[PDB]
Amino acid sequence: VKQDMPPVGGYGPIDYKRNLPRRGLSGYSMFAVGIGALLFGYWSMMRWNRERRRLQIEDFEARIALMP
Amino acid sequence: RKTQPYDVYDQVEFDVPIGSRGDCYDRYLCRVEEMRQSIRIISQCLNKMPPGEI
Repeated sequence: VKQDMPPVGGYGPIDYKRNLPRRGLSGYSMFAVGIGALLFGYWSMMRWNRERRRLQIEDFEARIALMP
Repeated sequence: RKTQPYDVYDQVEFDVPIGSRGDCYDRYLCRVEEMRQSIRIISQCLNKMPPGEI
C-alpha cells in the first residue's frame, strides 16, 4: 500500500461571504427613544427645581426673621 | 493568473477584484477580497489533491 496525504473522499466547503448582521435600531426609533428619555429627564428636573426653590425661599425667610 | 496561467490555476474558481477609483480605501477592499478568494482557492485545492508524486 501507499501512505501519502490525500483528502478523504472530499471535504466540506468553507464560506466566502462578507457576513454582516447590521443589527441595532433604525434612525427613527433610536432618535425617538433618546429624545423621550431626554424629555423625561426634563420633566423630573423641572419638578425638583421648583420644589427646591420653595425650600430656598424658606431659607430666605429664616434669614429675614433672624436679622434685627 | 488569468492572462498567462503559469500553472494549474486554470482549474480553480475565483475572481480578482477590480478597483474603481484611484484611492486606497478601494485598494484595501481589493486586498481583503483577494484574501477571501485565496481562501476559496485553498478550499478547492484541498478538494483536488491528487496522490501522484513528490
